[PDB]
Amino acid sequence: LGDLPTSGQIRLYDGRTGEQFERPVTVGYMYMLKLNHLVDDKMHARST
Amino acid sequence: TEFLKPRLVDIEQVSSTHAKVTLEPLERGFGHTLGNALRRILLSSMPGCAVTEVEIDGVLHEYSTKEGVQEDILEILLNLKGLAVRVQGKDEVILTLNKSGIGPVTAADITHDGDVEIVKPQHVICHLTDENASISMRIKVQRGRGYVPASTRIHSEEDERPIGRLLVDACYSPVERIAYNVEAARVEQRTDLDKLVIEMETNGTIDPEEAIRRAATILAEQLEAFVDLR
Amino acid sequence: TEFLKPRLVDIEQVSSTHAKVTLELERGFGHTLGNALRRILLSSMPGCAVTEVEIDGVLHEYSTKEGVQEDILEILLNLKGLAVRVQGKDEVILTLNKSGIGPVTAADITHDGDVEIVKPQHVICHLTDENASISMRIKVQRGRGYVPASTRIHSEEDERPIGRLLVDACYSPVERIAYNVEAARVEQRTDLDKLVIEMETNGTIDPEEAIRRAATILAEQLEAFVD
Amino acid sequence: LSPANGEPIIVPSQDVVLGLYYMTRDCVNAKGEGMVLTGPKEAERLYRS
Amino acid sequence: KRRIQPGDKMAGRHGNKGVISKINPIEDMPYDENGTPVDIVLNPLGVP
Amino acid sequence: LDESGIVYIGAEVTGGDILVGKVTPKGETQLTPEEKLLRAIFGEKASDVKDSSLRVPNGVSGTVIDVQVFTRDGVEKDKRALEIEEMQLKQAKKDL
Repeated sequence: LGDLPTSGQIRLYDGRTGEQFERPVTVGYMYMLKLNHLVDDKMHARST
Repeated sequence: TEFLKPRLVDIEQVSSTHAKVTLEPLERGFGHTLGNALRRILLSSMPGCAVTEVEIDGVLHEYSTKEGVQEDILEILLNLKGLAVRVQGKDEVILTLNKSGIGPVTAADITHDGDVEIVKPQHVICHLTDENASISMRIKVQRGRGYVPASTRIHSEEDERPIGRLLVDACYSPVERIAYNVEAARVEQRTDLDKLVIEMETNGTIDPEEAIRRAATILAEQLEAFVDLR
Repeated sequence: TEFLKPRLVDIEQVSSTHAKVTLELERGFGHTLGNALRRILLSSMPGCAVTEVEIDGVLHEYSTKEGVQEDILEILLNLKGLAVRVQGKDEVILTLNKSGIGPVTAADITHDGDVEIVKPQHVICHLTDENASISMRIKVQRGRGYVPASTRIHSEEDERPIGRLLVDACYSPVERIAYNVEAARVEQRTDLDKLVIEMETNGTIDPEEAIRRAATILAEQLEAFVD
Repeated sequence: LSPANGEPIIVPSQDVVLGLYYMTRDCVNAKGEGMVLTGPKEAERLYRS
Repeated sequence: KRRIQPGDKMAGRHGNKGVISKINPIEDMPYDENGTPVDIVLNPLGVP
Repeated sequence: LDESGIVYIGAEVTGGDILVGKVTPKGETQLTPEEKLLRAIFGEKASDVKDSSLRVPNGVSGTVIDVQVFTRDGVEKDKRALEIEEMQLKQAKKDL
């Protein structure tokens, strides 16, 4: 219905060189979360 | 030797923000090289104008509200971050806005300036919901390139700022999407040629031909070091 | 409108055919320059190369001769690796004549005036019998890049003379080109690039001249838009 | 080397193994089959182009 | 305000978690035929 | 700092900045004669109070968005708490 491939895989190109990747790559949308483990609160150092 | 040099041929203009360009004479293999180089340069180094500072009457910090305004100060700053402005003749200008009554506050309400053009007048900034509500802003617009976070501009400073001046992250680049394609040319003398078609997506404020020429100039200026004796 | 300018701080010169060049760059420009330079150096450099050969008594690549230990496939492989620079026309035919016992070198090819041989130590065949001998007609055209023999035999719609042997043509004087992008810093500007290029070429030219030729080709290709 | 058994402790895994395995596979009717090359440098030059 | 940086933890709803390792420039990301790039690249090796 | 010794609302602060000013009695002290002579030469006087202000901890930045002042019933309120309670009374007055 959305005019999209039925396999869920498309062709991609390398941004740094423009060359095509040799095999199709699964591309889509997934829901991502940011957890309460921040490196701002975990980095620590002590001299004296 | 037998190198048919490219030349800008046709520039279609699909919309105010969508355009296509073509370079017809290309030897075998040059199309992809120039397409990739131009795509990277266009996506990386185009100049533009963006909002960097906002001052609102009776507002001390961005984590606050205003009576008669449906949006928070943070949402207003985010809306102002997406304002497209074209400035000619100077690298810094200060705009002013004043509005009253019940209704939306769009980019058309900004006070007219001689050498400042607003590309999209329908860009909604905020909404007023009270008959006695009023707003007044002083918006500072600069020119630059790249992405400069405000948390980095605070570091590069030697004089204090007064309370009430709100900093905004600047996204100077006016180009969102770049796509290029290589197709065979129609030169009857040489049937081994091809043409390069470049598709551009912008927010206005930039001419496609000028962008292409600036990218080519940057690439040539970079190659000047390789060309020389060392 | 102002950008950082590179400078060839180091040019490590290892041999007459191998060198390393480093440039110490705006963020993302190292790949942009390196990929373009590599593509131009590979698929666009012009030169002269052996393209075909005629051997008496040899009908096709499956045939077998006598008096030489190397098979004709080895002879074609050695011919493909011969580097020749020509000052003059676009097509020269060379002759080779050697009889007896010993290794026939490139110097045994008759000195055909303008045509020059850069490596007289190249080996073409080995002579094992005094009675047997080899006589061949080697032709050298001019062109750019690399052209496989498969597309040429597919492009030979006209009649092929009997006994014609096609050898792959390596016009470009490049053997190996590779580039690497590293990280560089100046006065706490961290997100900067340092480009390193490894270059290998046959004795036709020096690596620096090839790099300059590629850069000049690209710059002249871009001359129609630079304002 | 591992001090318990003497075997090497640094072993490539995951992406490196997959990359090398895909590098060193063969196909029956791949493009460019049948050529004779002067050396690995010519093979790399052919692949990159 | 805290912005994302290498060392922060991200995760999905299927038990797939990871640490951000690099912020990539937009021109270095893989892109499709129409030129629109991808936002996040994940290792397919984890799934099987 | 304001006239009451409290940082303004909306100020941008970093590590080491003073938020609330406070002083404490210090009492007797012992000083070496050389340092005492240096102090006398420089002309600065001796004080009976010691700084005990509330400072921003190191590694912490941010913007001041709210200040709360609590006072004892017997103690009389200062100006800034008065302003806060006027704001609260204004909100209640509008609601009614």
